[PDB]
Amino acid sequence: PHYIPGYTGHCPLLRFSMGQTYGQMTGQLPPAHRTLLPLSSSMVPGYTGFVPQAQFIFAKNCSQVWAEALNDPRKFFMSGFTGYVPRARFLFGSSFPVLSNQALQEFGVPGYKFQFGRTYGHLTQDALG
Amino acid sequence: MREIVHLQAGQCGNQIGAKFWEVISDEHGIDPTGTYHGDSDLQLERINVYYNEATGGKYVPRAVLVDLEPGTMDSVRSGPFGQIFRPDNFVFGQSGAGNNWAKGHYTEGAELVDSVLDVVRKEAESCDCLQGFQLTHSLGGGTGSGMGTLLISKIREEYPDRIMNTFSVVPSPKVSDTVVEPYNATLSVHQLVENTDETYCIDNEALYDICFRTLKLTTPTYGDLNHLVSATMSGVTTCLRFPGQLNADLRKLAVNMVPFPRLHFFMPGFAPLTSRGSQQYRALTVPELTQQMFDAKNMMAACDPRHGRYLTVAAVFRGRMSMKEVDEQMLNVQNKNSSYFVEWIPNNVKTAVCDIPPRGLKMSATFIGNSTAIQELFKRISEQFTAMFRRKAFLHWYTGEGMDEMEFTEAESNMNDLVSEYQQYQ
Amino acid sequence: LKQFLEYDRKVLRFFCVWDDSGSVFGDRRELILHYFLSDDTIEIKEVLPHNSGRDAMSLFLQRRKLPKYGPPDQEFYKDTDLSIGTTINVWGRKVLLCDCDDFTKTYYRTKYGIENFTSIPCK
Amino acid sequence: MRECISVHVGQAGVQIGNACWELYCLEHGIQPDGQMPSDKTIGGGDDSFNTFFSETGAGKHVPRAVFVDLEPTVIDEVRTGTYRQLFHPEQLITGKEDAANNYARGHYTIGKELIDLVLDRIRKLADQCTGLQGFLIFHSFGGGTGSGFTSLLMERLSVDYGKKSKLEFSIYPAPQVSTAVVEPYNSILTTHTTLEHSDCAFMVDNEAIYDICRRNLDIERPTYTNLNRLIGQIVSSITASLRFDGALNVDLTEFQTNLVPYPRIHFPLATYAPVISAEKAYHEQLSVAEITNACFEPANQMVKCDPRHGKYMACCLLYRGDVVPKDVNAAIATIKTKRTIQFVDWCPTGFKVGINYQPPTVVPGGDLAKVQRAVCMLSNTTAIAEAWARLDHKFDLMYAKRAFVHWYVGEGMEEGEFSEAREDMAALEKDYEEVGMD
Amino acid sequence: DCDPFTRQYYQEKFGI
Ligand SMILES: Nc1nc2c(ncn2[C@@H]2O[C@H](COP(=O)(O)OP(=O)(O)OP(=O)(O)O)[C@@H](O)[C@H]2O)c(=O)[nH]1
Ligand SMILES: Nc1nc2c(ncn2[C@@H]2O[C@H](COP(=O)(O)OP(=O)(O)O)[C@@H](O)[C@H]2O)c(=O)[nH]1
Ligand SMILES: [Mg+2]
Repeated sequence: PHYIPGYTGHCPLLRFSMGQTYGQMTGQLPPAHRTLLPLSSSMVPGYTGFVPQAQFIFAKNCSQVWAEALNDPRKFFMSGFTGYVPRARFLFGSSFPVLSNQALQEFGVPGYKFQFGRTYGHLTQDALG
Repeated sequence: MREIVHLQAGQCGNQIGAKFWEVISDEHGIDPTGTYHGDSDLQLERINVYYNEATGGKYVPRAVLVDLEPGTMDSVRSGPFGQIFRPDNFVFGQSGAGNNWAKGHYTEGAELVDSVLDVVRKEAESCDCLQGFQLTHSLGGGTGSGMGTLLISKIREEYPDRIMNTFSVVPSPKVSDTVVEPYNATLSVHQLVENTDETYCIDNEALYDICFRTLKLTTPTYGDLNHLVSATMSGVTTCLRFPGQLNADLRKLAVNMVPFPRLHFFMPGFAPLTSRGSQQYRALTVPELTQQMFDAKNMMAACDPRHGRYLTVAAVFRGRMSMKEVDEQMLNVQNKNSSYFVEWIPNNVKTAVCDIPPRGLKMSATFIGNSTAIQELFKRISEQFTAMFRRKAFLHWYTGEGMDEMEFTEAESNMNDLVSEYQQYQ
Repeated sequence: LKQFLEYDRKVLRFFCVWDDSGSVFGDRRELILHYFLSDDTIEIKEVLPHNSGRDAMSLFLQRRKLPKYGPPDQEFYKDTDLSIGTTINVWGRKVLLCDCDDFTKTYYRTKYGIENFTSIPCK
Repeated sequence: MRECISVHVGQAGVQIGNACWELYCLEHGIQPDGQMPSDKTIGGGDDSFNTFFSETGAGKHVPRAVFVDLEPTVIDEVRTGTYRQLFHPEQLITGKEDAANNYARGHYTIGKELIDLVLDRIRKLADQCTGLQGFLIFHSFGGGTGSGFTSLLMERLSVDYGKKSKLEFSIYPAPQVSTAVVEPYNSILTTHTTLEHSDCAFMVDNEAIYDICRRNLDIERPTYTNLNRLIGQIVSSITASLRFDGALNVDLTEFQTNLVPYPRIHFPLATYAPVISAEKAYHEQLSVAEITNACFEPANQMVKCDPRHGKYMACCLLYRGDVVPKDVNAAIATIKTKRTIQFVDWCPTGFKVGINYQPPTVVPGGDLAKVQRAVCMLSNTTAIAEAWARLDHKFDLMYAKRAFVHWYVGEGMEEGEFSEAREDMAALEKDYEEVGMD
Repeated sequence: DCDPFTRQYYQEKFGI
């Protein structure tokens, strides 16, 4: 249901569009839309009396005019990126793919005096716990 | 990755760029407390071009703000986007300029050049890859021509092979605030041609005419004048910040429109201008932008361009648009106005196209043009000079500051020499 | 003209406080706000301690009609928009109102009649 | 084994290539993420994926080309673009500043600060290639990193690999429409570092492709994406034999044995054939007759230069698709009657036909439809002279008033070079007028 | 054996 390429005239919002063919930029863009276009046996035609609504219409026979009247992966940035990444010149920890990765998520013996006679490793066990 | 430096001097230059620094702050989406709140992502890979990073996500304006009198800095820090400016970059004296070029250049100026070059080369050396030195100042003042002319002299002798463009504010013909405008203009124009090798100067009157006719505002203050002169200077560097299909960078926007080395006086302009009440009645279409780019009223014209002839023109565009139209239409502008574009140069207009539109619009452009008609912009200052020099009206103030009269005429002799090559190409 | 003559020298002195602890680096800031009733413009000054590390400048926000929410139906702040116990959004910065001048209290008694004025100072 | 290194260098080139590897991948069923479609199949043979790819151990095939542009803007749009996790992390050499459209910044200053790595990588790639059949270059002819870097390589390369074919894909300046103002300079200067270093010059315009996007494909107001994919397909059509099976198969070597006659005369204008939309397509009879009695028409040449005010010399008629060998003979027989496709007296033969058997591919979302045949009349005519005369005539009209020469002989060069170019060009012209002479 | 496309093609053409 597109417009044929030869069609001149007016189609809305054609002037602000570009880069597509005339059948695609028109097809992408009213209820009563018709532009695209998506008894007779009880009377003989020689009759000359009167029937209402029978003096008006063509496109069909007289014997038919009385018919019609009656009827987070992939966050890295690769090598040598000459763009700007926030927190790129500040922090560190791994490679430039991982540097650009981590910069995107952050955008949004005591008491030894009184130790006498028990083993030094056993002494540190008391100090640690 | 390729960074730019902007310089602020003068009362006029400080107010323009403070309005200019907010235009990109809401173009790149930087909040006016220092943090960043941008909508898209594309305005983050080039944020270092015009800004730089600091701890905590608190983004920093890369600018230097210098004036003799600290009155206007008390207003910049009090402004809407003045809490981002770095007070290390706030270098100031204690006395006023006095609206004269003597107490801005040689004697008062000489005891601030060390203080200012120390912080300019601070950021210039910490820069990864310097590109340019933009400067906004007023020619008809005591500081813009006073100290805005030392820095461009003391940068070029220290960076001799880098492009640097300036944004001057030439005094208007028939409306003025001071009575000393040609003294501060002629003595600058010799120095401005000698080392800037690029200018951008349109008077205050043309800004009034655009705000009266093109934009139709009854009471235009200095705000929309500064916004409009900021719009034409945010699109001059848009190819350094946004992608595209056929872009023009600054050094690329230099050899394309400087035909002779001292022939570098240009004429800005902003395309998508309309009235406040006529937004919805106007088709923002690129054949209609350039009809408006190539007039004298809606484009920033201190002097009428039909009085001369266009020598070389740029047209940097912004926004998603077709290339076939803008190629054929610059061809249509060329042949329809063949009497107003020069001969002996077959292609005259640069076609630069960006990919991302500005904020509030869907396409935009900035008119950048070398006109031979700019000769009349310097006739009136010369005609004002010889009407006041011949009586020696204010030569005693310059004599009192240890400054001689011998090179006081060397400035006028060279701008009379300067316009001579303009009139060679009638 | 009618608002310039009616409220020429009537300035609303509103003491304020601002905190920035969500940032890595910050201090509890105390602000002074003046509200001109002549043309409905909000001017904010800064008072500093005896050895504050900040440069002693005069003003924090200039003489302008202050926007309602964030950085900019162009609706602005008015006198009834702010009171004691509410937080104002001054250009993306959350500032709480703490104290007021006694003249502004007498102003508020005459128009609406707010009473008992429970000020909430910080330390 | 018939691998083919394609060096795309410049703003243009990078674009006419980000939209060339797309179809260079689509045809050989290559996923925009290395590992090829691994759930169905597309029929290509575990060999056709070698002319332009290199199987690793996990299927992560990688492009066999080199994209070099000083400014990072464009190659950054690839690093962060539809096509990534595939283009070699280093096959995309990123520079720093730009070129301003001044040859010098490509054949003197920065022009040299990168050729050390660029040339390096192209050789690092030659190693794997067990039959580099040639060097197809993809750059502009009217910029800085397009004439500069390319010129530098052009000669530099020859002095290292020599014996080879240097066919070039260039975006020559259009007659009236034009961007940069110093194009008639950055162009006359590169036709002096290529006429003795590069063979066939598959040259392409911009106004011509633009007029064809409206007069045939019906796309009023096309862009560069619209232009790149068409120029991009001409590339694929040329490099068809090296990958696709077929009857008469023409190779990159044969493309310069029946094409370029005399040594210097190597300026062929290309002509794709089934340039049609989808509405007027499945209606017309794309007949081997019409797809040929159209590639020889004036409005269908992609280089604004009336193919009638001149004299054809050699004409390859590469034929991808369901082209039975018979129709081709009669098609060319008709061409030889038409008293208008005038010919010289030295080439009684004239046409080299390569009826490969592989219908074109549709780049998802594009004007080109599912036609089942395509021709690429890459022909050397003597009217490509009216494409230089202009650029040349312009040079003088401008050089007279020594215009835009300061920032030229300044970053490094020698005023004289300008003059020498004009001389070499006058010769190219002099020879063309003496070549078509009875 | 077959790829995960011929098995799909066979259950909507030949009812496998
Ligand atoms: N077909 C086509 N041509 C293009 C494209 N981009 C640029 N061009 C052409 O290239 C010419 C300018 O040369 P470029 O390659 O863009 O510039 P460059 O070689 O990078 O040199 P610099 O601009 O100084 O960096 C223009 O006149 C365009 O006609 C494109 O995307 N497609
Ligand atoms: N367009 C525009 N011009 C201004 C602005 N501020 C000052 N000016 C101009 O600057 C001129 C005087 O300022 P000036 O003497 O240069 O300031 P100073 O150099 O610091 O002394 C006046 O004629 C104004 O027209 C502004 O915001 N916008
Ligand atoms: Mg480039």
